Amino acid sequence: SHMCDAFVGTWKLVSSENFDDYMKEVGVGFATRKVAGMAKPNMIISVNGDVITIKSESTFKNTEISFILGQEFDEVTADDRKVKSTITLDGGVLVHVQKWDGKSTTIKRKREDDKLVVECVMKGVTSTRVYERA
Ligand SMILES: Cc1ccc(Cc2cc(O)[nH]n2)cc1Oc1ccccc1
Repeated sequence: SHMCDAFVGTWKLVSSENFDDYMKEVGVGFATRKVAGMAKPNMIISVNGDVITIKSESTFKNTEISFILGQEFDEVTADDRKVKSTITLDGGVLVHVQKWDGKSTTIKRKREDDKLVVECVMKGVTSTRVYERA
């Protein structure tokens, strides 16, 4: 057993709050906000050795990142930002920082009861997205 066992699996979005406002704060344009905000992604998390993979599959976009904790990587986000990302585990929470154009946003993933809760923060704006096992 290891670091991220409780995250591994296939998860489906069941609720979202304030995501349009988060996307506005990030700089996502109108059309992308509308289509992205409609999506009901599945999130697939797996681990092989030290490499964690997070896939997001939806009608909007299919994305995949693979990474080692603490080791920076280049990421093209679903809204087409080219960012430098670093993901760490802090007290059982996966903390994903993205940097681009002198800006920064943090995405936290945590297990709470049977859910996987995703908190996205840009400056003062937070969005909460709740996923359940598929
Ligand atoms: C533009 C954008 C910003 C932030 C995140 C962070 C996040 C939220 C979540 O539920 N998983 N990851 C995702 C994203 O794009 C997508 C939106 C919907 C479906 C697929 C991709």
